[PDB]
Amino acid sequence: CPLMVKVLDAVRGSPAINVAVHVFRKAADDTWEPFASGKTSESGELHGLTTEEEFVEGIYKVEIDTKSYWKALGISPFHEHAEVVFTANDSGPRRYTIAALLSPYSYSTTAVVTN
Amino acid sequence: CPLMVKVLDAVRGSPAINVAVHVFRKAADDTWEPFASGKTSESGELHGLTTEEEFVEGIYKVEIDTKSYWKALGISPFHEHAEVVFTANDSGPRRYTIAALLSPYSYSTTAVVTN
Amino acid sequence: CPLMVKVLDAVRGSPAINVAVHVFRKAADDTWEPFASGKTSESGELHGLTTEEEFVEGIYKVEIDTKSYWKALGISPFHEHAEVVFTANDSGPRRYTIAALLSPYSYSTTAVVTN
Amino acid sequence: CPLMVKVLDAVRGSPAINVAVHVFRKAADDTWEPFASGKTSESGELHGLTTEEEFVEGIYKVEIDTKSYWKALGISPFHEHAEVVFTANDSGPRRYTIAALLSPYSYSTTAVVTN
Ligand SMILES: O=Cc1ccc(Oc2ccc(Cl)cc2Cl)c(O)c1
Ligand SMILES: O=Cc1ccc(Oc2ccc(Cl)cc2Cl)c(O)c1
Repeated sequence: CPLMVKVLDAVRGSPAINVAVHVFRKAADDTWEPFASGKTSESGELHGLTTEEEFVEGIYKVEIDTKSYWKALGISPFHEHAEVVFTANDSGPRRYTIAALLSPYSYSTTAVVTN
Repeated sequence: CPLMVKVLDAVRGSPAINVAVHVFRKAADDTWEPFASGKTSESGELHGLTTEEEFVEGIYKVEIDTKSYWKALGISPFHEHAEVVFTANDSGPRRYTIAALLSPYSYSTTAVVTN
Repeated sequence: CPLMVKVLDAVRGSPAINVAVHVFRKAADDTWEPFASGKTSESGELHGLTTEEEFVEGIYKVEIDTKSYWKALGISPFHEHAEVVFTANDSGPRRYTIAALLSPYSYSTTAVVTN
Repeated sequence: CPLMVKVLDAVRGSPAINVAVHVFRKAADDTWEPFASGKTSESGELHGLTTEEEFVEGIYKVEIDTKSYWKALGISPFHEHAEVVFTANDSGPRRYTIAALLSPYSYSTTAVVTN
């Protein structure tokens, strides 16, 4: 697991469960191509997006479908989604955890790069 | 205006109006003594807490009464309050803005320090 | 001034000065077209991006060029940029402030929306 | 483990390792009494602070010694510490994770209350 996503809900003080997550990789023509996707588990985590073999250096976009998440709780959101865009590069052995904390009108995202 | 406090609501995407804020200063005897207090305005800002004469070097604690804010809005939040503790004016007089962003189970705080 | 952008530096506790910001608007053909751009001032704020006449209903993306900011400061950050995507003016014209707080491996963004 | 603390570093994009954490419980005379303490592990987590038997309802303060953490990395911090004050109450089975994301001049803390 070189790439993991973890989402928390700042209103309910809980993991954000069942949030759809789509990952894209930037192609040579500068369009985003689908790479990996899933929905966060009961722990608010999404594992198994990719493998070391398929997660080569390049530019990736992780889109967290926050608007749908809030609407399924009856709560009015501001953003369409939360987007995390970064260059993945091999400087050594490396796991990337993209973390996100959601409020209806605010979010934070952090990268935890380990090993 | 060497010390200003600004509070925003991450649920509503609005300034957090009428938030009580108490500032304390650590005394000679290691005790937290009352320094200044007030309530945020409609802009979510609290001005005029102190003057450059009375805001001497020291360790200060800005307590933002987040629980009272949320309960006045029918939300039962996690935290009693947000506390922000820092040494001030240790390299001469500066201007300090203490910002806080509030959600029911979460907050962030940042300090913007100028001159 | 229906759209304003404010950026702060969480490492230095200061406004994030000279940050490039590009705003796009989703077109009829589902494409991101250029809407407006600018650079933050010494207060970390970007004013005059648009006018109430030209800021119509639509889906907007505010891209904050965080990587360029950090690299100009000798820091090699994680993110390419901060992207903030939202529907605007769907319930009539409002005033939008998009705030961002930046660290090398992290950012938060909140929207304050008035009238 | 009813009470866990997890700390991340937003500058280094990594867990915050070896951060001292002191927990207090409010006594009847309104003073804070030491309750539990430790230092975050290589994962930035601190487990085993307490037990279900000893973590009764009451008001607790979790102080994260952020200033020492930053100084041991050569980086100038603003806060003395990060403080999280909350009422622990039994509404059902409940684990509390106090999470914190640190920057030199900013921090966020969230409560994740599960089970
Ligand atoms: O973006 C801000 C942010 C994102 C996530 C957070 O909680 C975690 C995030 C990642 C990991 Cl590995 C562990 C924890 Cl507890 C957090 O406190 C702040
Ligand atoms: O995530 C975005 C964000 C934006 C602002 C914040 O507090 C402030 C910090 C500096 C200034 Cl000038 C104004 C404010 Cl409201 C903050 O804590 C987070």
